[PDB]
Amino acid sequence: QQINEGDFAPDFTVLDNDLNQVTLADYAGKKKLISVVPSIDTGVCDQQTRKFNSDASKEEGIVLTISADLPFAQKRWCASAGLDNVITLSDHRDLSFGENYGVVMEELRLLARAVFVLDADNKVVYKEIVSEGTDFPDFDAALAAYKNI
Amino acid sequence: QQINEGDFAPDFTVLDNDLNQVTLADYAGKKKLISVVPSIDTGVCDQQTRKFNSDASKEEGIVLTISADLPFAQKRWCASAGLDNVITLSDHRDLSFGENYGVVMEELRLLARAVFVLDADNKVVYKEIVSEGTDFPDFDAALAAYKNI
Repeated sequence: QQINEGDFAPDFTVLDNDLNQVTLADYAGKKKLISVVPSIDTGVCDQQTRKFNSDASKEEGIVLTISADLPFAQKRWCASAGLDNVITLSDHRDLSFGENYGVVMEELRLLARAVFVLDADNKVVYKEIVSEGTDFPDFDAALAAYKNI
Repeated sequence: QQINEGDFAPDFTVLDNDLNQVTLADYAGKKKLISVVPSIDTGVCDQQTRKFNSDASKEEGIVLTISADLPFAQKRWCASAGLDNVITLSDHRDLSFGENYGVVMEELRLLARAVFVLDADNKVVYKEIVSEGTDFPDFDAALAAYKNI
């Protein structure tokens, strides 16, 4: 479905690294920067995940990384990066998040590179679906929208 | 839906680590030991993959590891293991292999731990689906069936 800035963000069901079900309500009351990647096991998506996590204030809100990687890959990625403060969530089972946010690459069954910023009421205050041929998402614009809440 | 010993091996379409499509015909004329795992990023499935690849003679035939891991996870796994001869194939897009061979855990969208041994005519000469609550596949029985072809 198509996400528009100003709308309230739809809910979704994804899996954390321990296979617990996670929904948007698990981060109630917080602003969210949602960084969506095709796979954390590719270099550009690795860099995108690290930069949003290091540059966003995590005492201010939450940075979620969502992909169709299996939970097992996301857990192993965090361990190899040596990072215990990074949230990774897996949309592999149902593409609940991908379908609700309009970011499924259907022929690949992977999620498109994308960034959403939600305020603490889950109003969508920023959206980028990264265009083809673009090197990286606009980190600064997304970080500014997240910081401005 | 159900493959039994004495049945013929179904076709499948899966992805190699470079996202090329791979089918049963790519292994024509060889016998096959097909090791199916929920995820190569879990220690038990890592052990199962290493054991079948080390113990099976690879110039009598082919050892295939098939799972719903993304190709990127399988590619990284082979690189980090320093294992450039180990074939891993991803069923993530379609569950083509899992559905054809009756080994999808539908509630998880992961493949059940299982072993199929195919002779060079693609007769299934041995099959095990590891029951829940059993520690490991019967490596010795599967390897003996493969050696005896």
